[PDB]
Amino acid sequence: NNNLAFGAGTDTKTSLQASVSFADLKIREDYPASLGKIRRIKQISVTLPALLGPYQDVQAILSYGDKAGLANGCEALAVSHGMNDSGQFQLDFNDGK
Amino acid sequence: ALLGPYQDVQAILSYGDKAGLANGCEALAVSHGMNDSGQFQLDFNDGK
Amino acid sequence: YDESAIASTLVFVRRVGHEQDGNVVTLPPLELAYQDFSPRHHAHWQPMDVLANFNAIQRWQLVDLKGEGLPGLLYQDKGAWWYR
Repeated sequence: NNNLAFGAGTDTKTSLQASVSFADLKIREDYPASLGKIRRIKQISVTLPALLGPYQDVQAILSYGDKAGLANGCEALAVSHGMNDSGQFQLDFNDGK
Repeated sequence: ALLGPYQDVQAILSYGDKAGLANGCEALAVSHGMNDSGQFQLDFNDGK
Repeated sequence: YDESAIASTLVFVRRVGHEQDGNVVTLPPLELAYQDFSPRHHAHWQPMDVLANFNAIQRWQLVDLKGEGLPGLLYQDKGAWWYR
């Protein structure tokens, strides 16, 4: 689950995918169990350092494998600005969604 | 502190004398410093 | 001296003496010459792509880092700096 590959889907054959296992990142190990055991993702931003100039775009989709537990559309994020961006034009953690 | 190229700072600030303070307000997480906060967004009009 | 509004420079130094009859004796002069600055006729353009995405919209600076001398290109991003 830690690899690069061209995708096998019908229209993904020319799409280069970068896959990473969350379990293998050893994030849990950063803090002791005394601080709580339930550790869950709030939001992921994407940075592609110095890739694009001021008027250039990147087309890329970030997605989660086990999409089944998510609300529709929460399984994927649109990367386009490339500079610590997110899946929405305006990020607001105080929103209702 | 000085950091490596993509290094984060993990630290927990906590009140060891927890009493009548509402649940979870006894501690704060640090991710980077810079006048950091236990919230991703700090709002003094938060409501909690 | 060869004068100009910006600067004058010494061009010739000549040793001369005078004779009692109202005349002169000279030794050959020493000539000096300086580098000019005439972009009006000699400026030249060169395209470059070695600077990649460098601009002043995004987080880039032309800087004298780590040894300085000629400046390099500093790129800053969240949580990290990169440098050419």
